[PDB]
This record gives sequence, structure tokens and C-alpha cells, in this order.
Amino acid sequence: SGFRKMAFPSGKVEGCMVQVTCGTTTLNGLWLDDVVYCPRHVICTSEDMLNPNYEDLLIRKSNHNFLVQAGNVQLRVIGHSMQNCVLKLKVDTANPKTPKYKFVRIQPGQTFSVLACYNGSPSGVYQCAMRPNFTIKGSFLNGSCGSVGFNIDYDCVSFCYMHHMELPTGVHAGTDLEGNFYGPFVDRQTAQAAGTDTTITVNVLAWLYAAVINGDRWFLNRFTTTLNDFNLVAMKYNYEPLTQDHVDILGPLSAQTGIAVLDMCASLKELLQNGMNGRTILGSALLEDEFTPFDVVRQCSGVT
Amino acid sequence: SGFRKMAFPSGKVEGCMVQVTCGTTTLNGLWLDDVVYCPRHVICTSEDMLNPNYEDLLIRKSNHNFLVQAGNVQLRVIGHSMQNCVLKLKVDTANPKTPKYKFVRIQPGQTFSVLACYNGSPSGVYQCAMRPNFTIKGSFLNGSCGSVGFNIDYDCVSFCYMHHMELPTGVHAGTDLEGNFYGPFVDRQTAQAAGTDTTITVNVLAWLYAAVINGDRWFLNRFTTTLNDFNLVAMKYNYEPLTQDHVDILGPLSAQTGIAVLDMCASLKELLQNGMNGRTILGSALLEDEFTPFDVVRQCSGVT
Ligand SMILES: CN(C)c1ccc(N(Cc2cccc(Cl)c2)C(=O)Cn2nnc3ccccc32)cc1
Ligand SMILES: CN(C)c1ccc(N(Cc2cccc(Cl)c2)C(=O)Cn2nnc3ccccc32)cc1
Repeated sequence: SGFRKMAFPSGKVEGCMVQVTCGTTTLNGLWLDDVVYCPRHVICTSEDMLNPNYEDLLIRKSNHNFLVQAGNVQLRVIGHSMQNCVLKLKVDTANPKTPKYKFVRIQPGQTFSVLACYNGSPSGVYQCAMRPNFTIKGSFLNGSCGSVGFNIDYDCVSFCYMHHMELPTGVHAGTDLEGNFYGPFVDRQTAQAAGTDTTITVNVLAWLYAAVINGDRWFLNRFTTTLNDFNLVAMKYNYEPLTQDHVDILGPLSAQTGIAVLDMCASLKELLQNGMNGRTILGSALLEDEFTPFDVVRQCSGVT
Repeated sequence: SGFRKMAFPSGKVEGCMVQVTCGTTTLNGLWLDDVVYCPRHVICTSEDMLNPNYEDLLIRKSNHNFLVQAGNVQLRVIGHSMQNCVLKLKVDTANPKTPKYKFVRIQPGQTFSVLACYNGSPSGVYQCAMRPNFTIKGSFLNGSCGSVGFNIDYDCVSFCYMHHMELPTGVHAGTDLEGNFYGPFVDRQTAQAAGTDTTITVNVLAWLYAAVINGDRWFLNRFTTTLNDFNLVAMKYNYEPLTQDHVDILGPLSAQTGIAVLDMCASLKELLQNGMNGRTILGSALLEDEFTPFDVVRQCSGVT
């Protein structure tokens, strides 16, 4: 028992982290096979970021201007192309540490692990989620750009995120591994409003199921609710609407605990209307939404 | 910016994880050089755990009874010995993935990353701390025994913990890599009272410094305090006493923010006496104590 904000083992991803330098800008790159993926803003100076024409700035760059260093050894750039907001640097050597991989674009509410890197070197690993407003509440400093977000299914690493920027509000924005930004964000230094940060309702419910599985049962009440009634309360508290798909997704946790999904909803409704009253759930004083139902089942069953 | 419960990259430790089977018991082992370290209770059945005589149970075991599997390949056991509550299985092959390593016994208040494993396979990685009562609030299931807690300083992995058991209260107990249990715990299935779980005061202060560095400043007040006055309040709230050593340890964070340690103490004193009032600090509704001053400086500076 015990419930932790658990990240995937980062080893498979550490072996892909490289350093990319273009001009005076140094950031991180992901080396899978003979291609190095990195944020296209590697070609910019901090002054270029105000109003960049990436296609124009790119014409002034050749293969020999992109310095790729894997560990302490230089890689040879034999090609370069821009795909949306990422650069694909073709190197002459396939990464001998390349895991089985997929590039997946995740939806808001989905969680993933981030391996924060500086100069191609992994600094740390933490678990976070794509917010309903397409930002991530990460921990990134200058030089972390090109750090990736990922999931693992046994041996296959599914890359879902690459870090690009910190919005003025301290939140983070990035792309999927095809260069497409999550949400309406652009790689331009202009104030971009993040949007309403709603709570991922299905994930809070999953986390209430994890709490019951792990012994924390104080919040369990004698009430039930309907999806329509619950959603009225959820709207009021800036919680995402709960759908019948979310109810089905919570089926396996509902079976394991014997608590019907709408009974757990009524419990959640009371926690929103009454508060925690100085109490905790899984050592937390707030309702946690960065654990999906798949994450709870995974952590509670011991998937490796 | 952004502050996350960040774990060390787990790659160096994943390459040391092996599966140890003795009789019908299967748990994890740490393979460094030609030695596999594992909990001595690998020789027990769940019935033996009630009243085990490890030295007696051990006489009935030979090298060929300890099945060590690294990935999908078996390792040859050429020796075995018991050191306190750990078994050292001498194998005929040195781990080719052995990192630079140290075995260190940590003090309460210190944090480390745990790589939760099942059958020698890493399942996840999370950051936790040795509590003042020598337990860890981990996330372990049956079969996780032998999972290790560690720190990294560039390339040297300092192993500090090996998981042994879950106390009836859902908390965890284990040893250092020399087989010595943290605290008064014994590898025997008898109810063991964990002891008072106090808050690591120096770590809460470090985390308040991280919040100021990351923009959360609402809790900053116009007051100061003395160590003696602060400790009166800290005692009342089951917080560890703050020493002059802790004040010195918070020096670099006090310099970086311009907030004197006793001014931050007065801020902490008010948070304890008044509560958060429905507000958050670094996205948390409670005072976080599982980040040391070294962890804050590390995460805020970008150590790789
Ligand atoms: C390449 N170049 C010199 C450069 C320089 C600065 C940036 N920016 C500013 C910026 C640009 C574009 C858009 C928006 Cl909203 C902000 C970042 O936000 C980069 N960044 N990412 N995570 C960070 C955490 C802390 C500090 C900086 C961080 C990008 C590129
Ligand atoms: C080898 N053998 C068959 C065996 C079987 C059971 C255990 N015990 C019981 C136990 C023994 C000793 C002391 C105390 Cl307080 C409890 C554990 O606590 C083992 N364990 N570790 N983390 C866990 C999380 C969930 C479930 C079990 C977990 C140890 C050894």
C-alpha cells in the first residue's frame, strides 16, 4: 500500500538525451535512430524570440552550424529540416540506445513523466499532466528546452511532449514530437493567455478510488448522485464535466472497491461543497487530479 | 520556474536491478560488481515471518537455492553470507552496468529517490524522505522488497535504503545497504509502533524559500522571531526543533531571496497558527517537508 506521484523509470529516455547548440543557443535534443529532434527555436537568439520568421532564420543555417553532442562525443549532422515547431537533425549514426518508440499526441487529462535535462544531461524526473488548458505545470529552467514527456508500456516508449517555453504565468508550453504545440501556444515571445485551469474530474475520482484501496475512507458518505446533478456542482467548482465515457473508464476501480462511480461522485460533491475540514486524503490537503484511472490501476497492480 | 517533487534519473539504478528467488519467495536484488544484495527475508515463507531464526533458516540454504535472474539470463551464485538483515549473494559475473557507488546511511529528514521494482523489473520512481520516526511513506506492494532508495552526485550513486516491510499502519521500513534497519524496526511480523511522525522543519523552510524563488509570496509577513520562540510554536505543532545548524544550512537560500531565516520562521509560525485559509503554496494546501535545502538549491540551479 501507499500512493505516490510515481514517474516511469527514465533509463530508456536518458539514453536518447543529447545536447544541441546552434549559434549561441544551447538546448536539449532527443536522439532516436539517426534523427535528433529539438525545438526549432534553437536557431534563435533571445532577441529573435520577440518576432521570429523561422523559415528565414533557418535559410542562414547549414548542417555544420547544428552542434550535436551525445555524452562527450560529437555527432555528424548530414541533414536538417523543420517540421512544424521542431527541427529534425539527421545524424550519420543511429543511437545504439534507441528504445522501441512511438510519437503520440496526448489529450488533456493524460499524464506523463518528464525527464528534465540541461546540456543533454538528465537532471531529474517527475510526473505531470497535460492540463485542460494545454499547459503543463512543470519544473523547467533556462536550458531545459528539448526535455521530453513520455509514457512506457513494458518496452515501448511513447513520446508525447517536448518542452518549448514558460508563459509569463510560470506555466509551460510545448509540442508533441511532430512539432505541433499543445493548445493555442506559439513559439513567439508574446504574452499568451493560458486559459481556465480546470480540475480533471475523472482523475480526481480515480485518486479517490486509490485512497479507498489504500485505506483512506473518511470521505466516503451515504449519498449517491446522477451525472447531471454531479456536473452542476462540478461546473460551479471549475471541474471538467464527467461523461459516460469517464464512468466506463472508472469501471475497473468501481469493481475493485465495490463503490459505484456515482456514489464516489456524491462523495466528491460533498468534498467540493464542504472542504477537507483540516483533514487529508493520501497525505494531501487538496483533491489530486494528476493520476489517471490507468495510473491508479498500474500503481496498485504493480505493472513493470 | 516551477517546483516539482523530482526524483533522480533512475537509469543507473535500473541497470543494477535483478530478481532473487529463494524457495517460493521472489523479491528484488541490487547487483553491484559481483555481489547481489537483497533482504534476508528472501529465505522465509510468510509463516516463517512470524518468528524467524534467520541463522537457522539460512543453514538449510545453499548457493544453488538462490536463483538470481538479471533480465532474462540466470546468474551463477558462488557464495552467500548474511550481513545484518541483508544477504550478499556472490555471483561469478560482475555487473557490466555497475555505476560509481557508495553505501551511505542517511539521517532522518534526508530525502532520496526510490525505484519501485517487481521481479527485478523497475515499475516506477518517486521521491520520498526518511521520516523523523525512521519510516518512509512509500508506495510498495507485495514483491517490491529489495527495491532501493538512492541519491546521485553527478555519476556516483549513493545507495541509502533497501525496502523490507510494510508496518500495519501502511508505512514502510527498511535497511541501509549494510543490512541495518532505520530505526527500531526488525524483520519480524509483529506489530511495531512507528513513533511520532514529526514535520521536518528545516525542509518546510527550504520549501518556503523555493516558493519565494518561484513567485509564491502571499505567506510572507512583516514579522521576525527568535529560534527559541519559533521552537515553542514548532513543538506545539509536532515540528522538529530548528537548530543553529539548520539556520546555517538555510544560509544560501536566505542569501538568494534576501529573506533572513528567522523572518521565514516567523512566516512559518503564522502559517501554523492561522492555516492556509483555502490558499496554496507551490500548488499544495499543506506545508511540504520532503525537500531538503540541498534539493531546493539543486532543482532551482539545474544540477545534472
Ligand atoms: C532560444 N532562445 C534564446 C530562447 C530564449 C527564451 C525562451 N523563452 C521565452 C519565451 C519564448 C517564446 C514564447 C514564450 Cl511564451 C516565452 C522560454 O520560455 C524558454 N524557457 N523554457 N522554459 C523556461 C524556464 C525558465 C526560463 C526560460 C525558459 C525561448 C527561447
Ligand atoms: C518473505 N515473505 C514471504 C514475506 C512476506 C510478507 C512480508 N511483509 C509482512 C511483514 C513482515 C515482517 C515485518 C512486518 Cl512489520 C511485516 C511485508 O510487509 C512485505 N511487504 N513489503 N512491502 C509491502 C507492501 C505490501 C504488502 C507486503 C509488503 C515480509 C516477508
